[PDB]
Amino acid sequence: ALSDADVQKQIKHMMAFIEQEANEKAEEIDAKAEEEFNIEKGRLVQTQRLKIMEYY
Amino acid sequence: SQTQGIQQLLQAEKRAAEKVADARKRKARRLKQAKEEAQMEVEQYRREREQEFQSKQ
Amino acid sequence: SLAEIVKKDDFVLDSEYLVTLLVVVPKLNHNDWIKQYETLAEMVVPRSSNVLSEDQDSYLCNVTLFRKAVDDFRHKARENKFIVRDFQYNEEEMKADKEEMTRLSTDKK
Repeated sequence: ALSDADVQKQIKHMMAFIEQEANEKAEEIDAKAEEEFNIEKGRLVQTQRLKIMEYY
Repeated sequence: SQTQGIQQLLQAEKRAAEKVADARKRKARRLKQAKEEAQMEVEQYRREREQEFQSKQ
Repeated sequence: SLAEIVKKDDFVLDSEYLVTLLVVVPKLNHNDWIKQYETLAEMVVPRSSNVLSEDQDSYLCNVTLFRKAVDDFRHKARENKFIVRDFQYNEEEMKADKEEMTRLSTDKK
């Protein structure tokens, strides 16, 4: 009797806690990427910059 | 849900997987870009350091 | 032991979503619990309850539904005086037990 009428409700329920957080996981990876972009900008070349600064 | 439901379940979670994979791959690009810009600016710093030291001598 | 009973075709593996409850349904309640298993929980396949193997007073039977559906399905099952047995399928130990009894008969003679 349920047929596919309730199956669409089931799909809507799942797509709330799977699809949404798949996009938000991509976005969390974006945010972590920007964070570690800053950290990479400030850890490796920064240490080498300090090395050459002491060389200077 | 025997055939239409669970197949859609699988397809939606598949799409989630490729999007997260693309996010990791684009992390790879963004980290390479971080390195590129980082070496660019320290190279610039090296350039003016060398020039001002030449002036100092 | 349900070693001679559970079959892969009705026992859903290789699917993180679906999973087969090997419900025990009395013959006197043959059509009954088959019908009521439709609406014990959501995320369900309607009326997939089908006979696997017939015993004298009851019979094992397969119902296909989502994994977290099993929790609500079993809860409302226990509410209505229903029986659900989760006999997990794995072919190799059934083969091993059959060879064990064979080799013990050989050791006996």
